[PDB]
Amino acid sequence: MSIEKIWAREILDSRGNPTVEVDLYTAKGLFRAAVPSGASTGIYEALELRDGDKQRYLGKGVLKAVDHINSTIAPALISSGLSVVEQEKLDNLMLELDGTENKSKFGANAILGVSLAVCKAGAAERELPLYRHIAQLAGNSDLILPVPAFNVINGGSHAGNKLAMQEFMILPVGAESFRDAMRLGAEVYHTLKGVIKDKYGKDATNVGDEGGFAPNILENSEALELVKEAIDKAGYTEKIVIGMDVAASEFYRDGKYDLDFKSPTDPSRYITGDQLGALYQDFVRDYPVVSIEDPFDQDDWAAWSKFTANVGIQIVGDDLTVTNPKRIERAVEEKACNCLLLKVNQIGSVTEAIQACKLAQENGWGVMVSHRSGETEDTFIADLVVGLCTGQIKTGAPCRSERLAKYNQLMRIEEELGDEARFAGHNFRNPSVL
Amino acid sequence: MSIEKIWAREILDSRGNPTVEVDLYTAKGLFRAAVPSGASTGIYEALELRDGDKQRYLGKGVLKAVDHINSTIAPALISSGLSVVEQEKLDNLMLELDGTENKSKFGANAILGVSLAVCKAGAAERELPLYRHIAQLAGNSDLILPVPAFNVINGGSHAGNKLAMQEFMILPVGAESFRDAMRLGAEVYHTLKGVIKDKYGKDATNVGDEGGFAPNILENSEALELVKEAIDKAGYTEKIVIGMDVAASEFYRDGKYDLDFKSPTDPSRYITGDQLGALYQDFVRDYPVVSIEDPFDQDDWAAWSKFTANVGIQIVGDDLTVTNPKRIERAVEEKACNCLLLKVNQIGSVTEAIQACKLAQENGWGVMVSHRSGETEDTFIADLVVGLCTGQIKTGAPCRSERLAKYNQLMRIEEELGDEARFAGHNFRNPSVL
Ligand SMILES: [Cl-]
Ligand SMILES: [Cl-]
Ligand SMILES: [Mg+2]
Ligand SMILES: [Mg+2]
Repeated sequence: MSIEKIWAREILDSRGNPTVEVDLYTAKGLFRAAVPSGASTGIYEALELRDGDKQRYLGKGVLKAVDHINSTIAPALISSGLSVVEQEKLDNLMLELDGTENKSKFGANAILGVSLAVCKAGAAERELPLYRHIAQLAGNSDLILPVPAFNVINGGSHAGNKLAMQEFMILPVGAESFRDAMRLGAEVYHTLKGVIKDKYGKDATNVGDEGGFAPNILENSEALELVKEAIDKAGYTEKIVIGMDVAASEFYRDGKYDLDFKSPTDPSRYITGDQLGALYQDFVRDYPVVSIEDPFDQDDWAAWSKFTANVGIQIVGDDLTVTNPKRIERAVEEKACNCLLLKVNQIGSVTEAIQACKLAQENGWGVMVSHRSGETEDTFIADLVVGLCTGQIKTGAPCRSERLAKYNQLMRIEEELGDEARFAGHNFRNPSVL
Repeated sequence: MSIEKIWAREILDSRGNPTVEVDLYTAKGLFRAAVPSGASTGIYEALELRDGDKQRYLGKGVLKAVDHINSTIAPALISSGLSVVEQEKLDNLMLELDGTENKSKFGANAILGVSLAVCKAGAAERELPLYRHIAQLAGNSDLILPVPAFNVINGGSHAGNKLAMQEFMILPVGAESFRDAMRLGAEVYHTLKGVIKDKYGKDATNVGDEGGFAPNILENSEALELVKEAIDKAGYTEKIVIGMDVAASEFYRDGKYDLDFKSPTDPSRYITGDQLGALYQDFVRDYPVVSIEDPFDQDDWAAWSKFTANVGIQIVGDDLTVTNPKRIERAVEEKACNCLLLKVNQIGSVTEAIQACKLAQENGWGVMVSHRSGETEDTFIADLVVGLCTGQIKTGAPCRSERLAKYNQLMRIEEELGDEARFAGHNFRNPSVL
């Protein structure tokens, strides 16, 4: 039925920075959701609203976004009399009320927070589990549990090591179930900790923002060997496969790519995108690498299209698609990649995230639901990846509970589905065949 | 009313290790609670039950504890027809079915999981928030919000550095509210990150299990100077004081203490308890140290009593008391300390945890509700510290959401209390005066 009350507030995300949380009240009770960390800048992605008061949290407060929800958005959604099940009606109503392209008036963080609470409220109004309600919102009926991608080795701008490539992930594609995929990822993560401890010292086992280790490693080959070693030490050689998030936009320097970018700028090491693909092909031929994210710059479309047709593995767009539908339309016709990274807070609403996913799915693309580096204890994307039938989610290492809360919820979803549960397994790119 | 169903399962904690989760159903719905990591061996404390299957999670599985809940504990509590408000009855009934003193048959994790879920369900049966139901179980009426103690610098066993003492904490005693205390902690925490990255390098900024930093330093005095420097640069010298957990059992050897342990062994550097107390005295005099946990070994009673009687600061028992009433009785008699650390899973029952807290407060002790090194997304202890009117809690750095979940939940309790909300402030040791 109607929305009776909406109250928002400030909370701290997994890094100690402010973010938006929204309580939405209907007749059925309280429905709470929180928003992961995004960017208040950028041409394409929707922008979170930050206060900018440097005395307070060094300008990262979200008091203005919280106020936009409580004072302006709440009375508008209450007056509409719309049922909480009408997800697209409510999301479009807040889109026009904001009236901007990138949601810059209220902030993508303010709009998403209400949109997520609406969906949870509409799921209980439907007497459905959240993942089921999302599936009906997306026109799906056969549900699937995704293959998790655990960030276990970090580099690039994320860590103090000279390692240029951002994320080295593990995919338990050979697991019996999702709960079994957790045991595989967790045991390999614990094995990797001992490998790093013995090889690099006891001080090298502390973790980054999403729970992965950051040993002072120069070259990515040793990162892949390190992961490869831990998989084999744990005894899961053919059950677990490696995925990569290069984030090559971070070290695109002077037209070339600098995988020694923590150094004083020096022309001596930078190589061309063509030569970068040769290292990738050597990565793919030497290592079980099935997925590479941001292999080139967000505007170096020539190398992107040239790499996708040349290769057969999954190439996922993060910085070049920014969950932006019109940018995705370009990458389709340009065949720059074959997989979409779905950061719901980069687009700002549940409706637009569903349509962005279905847009990629109708074009034979894969989709990978993604966390943010700044997360909360919210577990919405766990139900999201099940209802969207995406088949693949990355939401951190099996360490730090802003990551495990999603993984734990996916295990609860599998247990609830029971015999109707399907694990994507080796079909994480196209789970619609199971 | 009667319990309809109790279903237990295995989830991953913040380190990636399995732990117990319990779903309890009544006519008012589902009530969920997860257990933090405890200990499986120990002479005094309640013991968690581990599977021991070295092939599965390296023996860390809790399938046996889960089976004890689903097969044995659940049928008996439902058969009793006891109302879920009867916390003491249901906890007692589980204590006798287990039949052992340290909860070693069913496991302290199995018994606590049910006990927590019973408490959340009892609060809804009373149509009260959880913290207010805990207050009525403890015989309290006027609630208090605690001063947070944020772990910020780490040494001891769980750190790769040379630093002997375990934790260095910050306490925003001068804050205006709990929410302001979260702002002060986060701003100092982020400030110290900058001071560490500038002095020790960008690779020294990663975090341990509790969310704090662990730079490679040997002198405990340097750690205190680091924290003091971060407090001053944030501009909060007036408002933030320092607490310590030395965890002296870790470097207690034959009859001395080795502050250069986790190093090549040399008994010549060993220092006596008097020498260690003199080092503490210089800390209190040179730094705003207001609290010291485990200053001496778990059985060095003479050092405890002598140091407590010759000092004015708070002296916290952790390994000394292990949340055990008989150990607390001896600690009160010999005046070994003046503050109890309350780890709920170290005692294994809500009813007994309330007893252990009311025993300490009756003797003029302070109480500090505590997290564990392995936490979950559960937030029970946030409502617990408020309901027990304890005035102080340590549940991590303002980093990693297994820590922020309690801190955010305390912020929610503060705004729900409205004008009735009181911040312990400078009376965190004796909040009853407010
Ligand atoms: Cl990110
Ligand atoms: Cl602990
Ligand atoms: Mg990325
Ligand atoms: Mg301790």
